[PDB]
Amino acid sequence: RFASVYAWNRKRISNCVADYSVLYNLAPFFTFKCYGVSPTKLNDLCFTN
Amino acid sequence: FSRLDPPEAEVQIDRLITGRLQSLQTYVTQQLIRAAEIRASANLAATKM
Amino acid sequence: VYADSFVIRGDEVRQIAPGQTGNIADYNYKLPDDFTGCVIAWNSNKLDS
Repeated sequence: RFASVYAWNRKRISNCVADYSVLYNLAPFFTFKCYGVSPTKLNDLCFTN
Repeated sequence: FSRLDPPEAEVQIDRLITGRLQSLQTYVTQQLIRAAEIRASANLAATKM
Repeated sequence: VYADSFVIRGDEVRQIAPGQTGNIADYNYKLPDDFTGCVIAWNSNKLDS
């Protein structure tokens, strides 16, 4: 289940190791627009929160 | 370069290269005018000596 | 003019573009980042299936 538009959810993910290839492999995910970082570099950074 | 893909990354660094060149162009030009101002004093100093 | 013809599955048909990652690009057929040409892909489920 996903929430409604007028009351959108917010989940905080922390203290783990981030792998993004699972995203690309499973399902097309047709739109993957990113506004501050190129997707191919997402594996070579570290995130605050 | 770490966060951006190769093509856009240049777009951004173009702003910095032209931005920083404009900083050096201003610096050199200010020096040229100051150098001529010192020379007119040096020639006056040579004249008095 | 050089023409390269082949057949892929329709799921990763958009991985032909240079700079992408995946099995088909990294292991079968990869294009240079400075590619200067065109790509035409169509569906042929009426023949190969």
